[PDB]
Amino acid sequence: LEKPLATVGGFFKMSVMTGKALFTRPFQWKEFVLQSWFLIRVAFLPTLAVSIPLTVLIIFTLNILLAEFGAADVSGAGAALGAVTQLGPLVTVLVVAGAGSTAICADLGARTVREEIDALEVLGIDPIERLVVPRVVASTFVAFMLNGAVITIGLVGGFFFGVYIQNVSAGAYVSTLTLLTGFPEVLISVVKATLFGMIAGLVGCYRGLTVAGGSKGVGTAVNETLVLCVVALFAVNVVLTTIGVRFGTGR
Amino acid sequence: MLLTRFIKMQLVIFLTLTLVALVVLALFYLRLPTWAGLGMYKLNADLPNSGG
Amino acid sequence: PYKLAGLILGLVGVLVLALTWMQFRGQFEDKVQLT
Amino acid sequence: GVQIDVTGLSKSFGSSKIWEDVTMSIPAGEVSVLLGPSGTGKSVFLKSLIGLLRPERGSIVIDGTDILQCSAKELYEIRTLFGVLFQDGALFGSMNIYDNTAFPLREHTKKSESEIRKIVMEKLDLVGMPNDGHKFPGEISGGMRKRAGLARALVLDPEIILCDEPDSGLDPVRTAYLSQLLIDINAQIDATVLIVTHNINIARTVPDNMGMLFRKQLVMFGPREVLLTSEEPVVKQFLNGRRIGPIGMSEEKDVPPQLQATPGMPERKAVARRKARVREILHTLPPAAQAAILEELDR
Amino acid sequence: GVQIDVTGLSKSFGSSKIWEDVTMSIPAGEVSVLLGPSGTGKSVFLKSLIGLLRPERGSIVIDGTDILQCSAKELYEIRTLFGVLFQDGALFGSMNIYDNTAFPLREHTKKSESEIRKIVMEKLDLVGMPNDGHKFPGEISGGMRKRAGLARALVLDPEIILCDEPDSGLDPVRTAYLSQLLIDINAQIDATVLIVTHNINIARTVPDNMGMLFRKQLVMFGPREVLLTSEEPVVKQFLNGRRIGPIGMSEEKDVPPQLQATPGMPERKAVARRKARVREILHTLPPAAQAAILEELD
Amino acid sequence: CGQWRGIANVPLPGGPGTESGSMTLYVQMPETLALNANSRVRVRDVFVGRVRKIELINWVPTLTVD
Amino acid sequence: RFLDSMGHVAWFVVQAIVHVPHAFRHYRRESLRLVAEIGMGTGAMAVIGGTVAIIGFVTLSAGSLIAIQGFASLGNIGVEAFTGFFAALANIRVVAPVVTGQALAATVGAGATAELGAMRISEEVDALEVMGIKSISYLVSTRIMAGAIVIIPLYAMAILLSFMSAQLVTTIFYSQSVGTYEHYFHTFLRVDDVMWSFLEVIIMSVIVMLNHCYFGYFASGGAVGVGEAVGRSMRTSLIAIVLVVLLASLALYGTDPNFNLTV
Repeated sequence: LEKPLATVGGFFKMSVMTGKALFTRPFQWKEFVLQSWFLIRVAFLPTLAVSIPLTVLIIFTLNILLAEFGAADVSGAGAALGAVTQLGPLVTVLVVAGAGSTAICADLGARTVREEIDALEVLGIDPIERLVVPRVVASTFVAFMLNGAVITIGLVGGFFFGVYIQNVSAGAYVSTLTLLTGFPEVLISVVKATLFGMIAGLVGCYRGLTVAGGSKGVGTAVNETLVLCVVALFAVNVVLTTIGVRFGTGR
Repeated sequence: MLLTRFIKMQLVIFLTLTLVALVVLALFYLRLPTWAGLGMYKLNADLPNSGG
Repeated sequence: PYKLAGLILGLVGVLVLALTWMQFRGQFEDKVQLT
Repeated sequence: GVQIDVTGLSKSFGSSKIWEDVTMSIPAGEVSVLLGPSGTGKSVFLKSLIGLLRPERGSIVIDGTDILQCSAKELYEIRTLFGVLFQDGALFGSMNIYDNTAFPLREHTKKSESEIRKIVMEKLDLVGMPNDGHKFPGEISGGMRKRAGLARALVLDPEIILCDEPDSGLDPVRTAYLSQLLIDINAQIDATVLIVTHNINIARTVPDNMGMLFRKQLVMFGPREVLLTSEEPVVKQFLNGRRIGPIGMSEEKDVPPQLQATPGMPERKAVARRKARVREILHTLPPAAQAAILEELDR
Repeated sequence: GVQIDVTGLSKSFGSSKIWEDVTMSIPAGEVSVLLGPSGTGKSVFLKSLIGLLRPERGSIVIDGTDILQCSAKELYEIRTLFGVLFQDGALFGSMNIYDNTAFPLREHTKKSESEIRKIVMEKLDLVGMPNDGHKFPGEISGGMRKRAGLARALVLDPEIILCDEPDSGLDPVRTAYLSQLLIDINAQIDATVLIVTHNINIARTVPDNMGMLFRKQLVMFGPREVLLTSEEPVVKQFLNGRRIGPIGMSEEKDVPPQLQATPGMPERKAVARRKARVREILHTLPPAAQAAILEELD
Repeated sequence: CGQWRGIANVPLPGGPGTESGSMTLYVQMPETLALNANSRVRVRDVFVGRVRKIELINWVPTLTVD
Repeated sequence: RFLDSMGHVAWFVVQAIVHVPHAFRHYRRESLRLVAEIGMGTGAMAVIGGTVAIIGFVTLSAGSLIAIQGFASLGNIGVEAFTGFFAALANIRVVAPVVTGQALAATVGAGATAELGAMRISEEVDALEVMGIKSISYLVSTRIMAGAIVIIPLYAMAILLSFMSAQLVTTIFYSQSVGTYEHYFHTFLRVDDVMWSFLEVIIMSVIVMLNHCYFGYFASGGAVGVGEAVGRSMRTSLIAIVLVVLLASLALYGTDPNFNLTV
């Protein structure tokens, strides 16, 4: 337990230094822009390719179960609810931990094994301010935007699939979207997305900066990065879901 | 070859976990004896209408 | 024989998609229409 | 070029110890060489002298300021006088060679763009890359990577230069070319070049001072003449590449005319002070070594 | 050992070419060394001689069977008389030294446990690791990795042995130890050893035959007596480590007595045959080279 | 922007009343009972149309029906 | 290019599939070692439980999410005794297969990709080919056999833990009666759905193992390239798992939804 606790303490110290550099030292616009575009290009097509079939599957299941129930006019309601409270944040979790967190960990491991971190350090430059801060800010920005896109695309795809396949009513869909969804749901979704992006960027950067070199160090680092991101984001999602449903729209 | 007695421990603990998980899922959660019809006899009934 | 196996895999994928679409639409089972 | 005084220095990774008690004094402007059997942790030692690692004990007094005690704020100026060449060169892949060289100039000094361009072109030409500045680190060979790393380490006018294995992944001809370039730069700048390598062609022609690490200890340090004429079993075995002696099969079980600067290059100043210190050690040296060194100095 | 006869070989990764035209005749039972500047693709050549890579043209005729074009079963039967020593050993970290050594003779031969243990222990004592058989590849240094890789490559009694940069990651002393072991190996089992390297201690003390690659071509191949007294600028420069010559700063611009076997070993039979071949060659050399070789032979 | 009434009141594509030849009628209701656009117009309880706009002119709700 | 790339992966999957009997009859010990490694993890992740612990945690999280959101919404509406049945139809259909697949992809697939990339870099594939041994049959087919053997216990544990988490969250945290939850769950759950979900998961695991072994077998670029291989393999695994579950659910319940409440 001593070694995992020490690694957790190191991660916490690195995140604290990252926050101090963010709020004290000048921001890096160039590196932020570059990392934002990189994270967008590495996790945009997989985002849609995972969101569209998943939302189609959920809409199909909901429509068939409601039609058997008999109350298929409320198909939009649940269609919105999950898509704002679970589908968006969870698709963001999967495609961010899989793509962006692993990419950041691999890139920083590549810089570490090539001694670019030490090359920065000998010139007096702190690696954290120059590299980690723009990467974390870019990760948060990308997660926010991708969550928004996931929710919108999922809703539109569910509408089109239901109407043009299962012969549900379009009016009963678009007029019941807001029945169980309001400002609390979109707010908790935004909070989830921002927290997920921040945590994923932090874990990716921390594991990338502590890579073991050798011949299997970067691969092991990326695998551990992905597993840690998945577990941490799922736990945070559970906690935030409980908090958000405490301030539910129906109550 | 192999048989390091550390892989064997992993194999036996995994087999025990597998058997426990399958038995618990089949008995207490899925009720396979009820789905198949173990310990149950068949009966019939005639209805003027199904009634749903 | 790479392009040969690529064509085989593409045909398998297209056939699987068509078969699951037909099963979803219930083309296999035959039903009669009443007015 | 400034002196380094390493005293009682020790290191350890986990319960295992890399080396210990490395008590040496690296002179000013004199190309020192540290060598030993592979696996003795010599790049660890080179990295410790600048602060990329933290030795467990000892002190590294550079210009009167202890490196192992000075806070990270002071180090920001301490490492102004260094220039470090890494094994692969450690260039930055996102920027070309020109930007890789101009990065310290764009980072520390406030010189105009024309001054940056002039200094970068001059230092790139000084290492034999006059028109090869628009290429990237991923598309250049290892030797050119070492050249560009040197050109990056030569712009801030360093007072110490640390080279990490300037022979790895290079055949003897290109290693000889790089050693000639290092002698040229020590003649032009007098920049206390220190080199870590187990190569011998480097260790017979380039250095002024040399020292050997063996069995997690420093067996001896000194000038070129005292070591190249030393009847110590470890040094006699390694410096000739022999097979019988202390050094074993693997880690589990354990004068040549020095290279001169090219014509048109100014006189080296490290040779004179090295010879004076050699005369002092000769006063301390054993009689056979005394006679050999006296014969050498009268050529 | 058996003789390899490379003819008109050529390799190219895309538009770029590794070499142009390599013609060898690697004599049976003799240690041969292929040299050259940095980035000349010597490891590609070492790979091609066992078929792990596919040269565009040329032929590599082992015995009488050109293995550059043969059925996969023919290749898998040919590679029983081979042995490769990779730069790091290429051991398997999931099993110890004993299993890594006994793997080839468990996958091919139908031997019992006792005989397998006997031959593996004998081959381990041969490479000087009598009691390092239960350790794992990650618990040993680079030199022990090369030792274990050799011991694994020797279990099938190969007629050819391949060695990829034995100097990589080794100081001159341990390289000298390894070269002595290679000579002793060629003396005992009489296996055609080939070594690719740029180390000069190896290039000037170990081999019986030497060849030089430069500018994507084979400048010359021959025995050590012929090459060490060569007037060719590239060969002389590289073998003496000079700085002035055709070889540039980087790729962009582009008679030692030999070492005998340990006392107690059987006579290395390659020495006599090398002497006979060089004596026959002697009538086609420049007069100074002829005089130097004649003096060396006595 | 100015006439934005929500995602329920936007005319949607597809379904009856959208194909070519569909006729447009105006229905002056007394009160719409909180009816939304894109609701079903039924003849003999058969979904055969769609209501497009529920604009209010001179304080009498007029529906556009396709 | 694109057609040639598809042909390359088609050749790889064909070669891996056809060599399964050879690995079964000649590489039993390697299969057992890989089964133990996959079931108990490797490296620094094997001290926390390995793949079993990760699968358990992620499935517990998913079941907790289902129970929490379902009970909240149904209590807000008022019909909150249906949560049990709802939870079942959320786990078997759309949540538990996909989530178990993604967690299995991450853990086992990334581990296999890293191992194969490390072997490719360390020239152990060349070492295998030198000894006249089928590299693909020795590595990829053995991995596929181990994954097919190991997927069923893993998914059984995942289903069991998801059900347990949903039940505990509903009947303890929200203090619903256990009797109503158990009645609705055991009444509106069909074992046919569970069996077809198991078949979906087996197919998905075979596809995931094929994809990850393909990305790990053809790695390049030194130790740096292994990380990019892992990232690309993970993206492909996500897409493949989601597509597989969607197609299987569309085929199974396209016409008969296998659910009845009203008359």
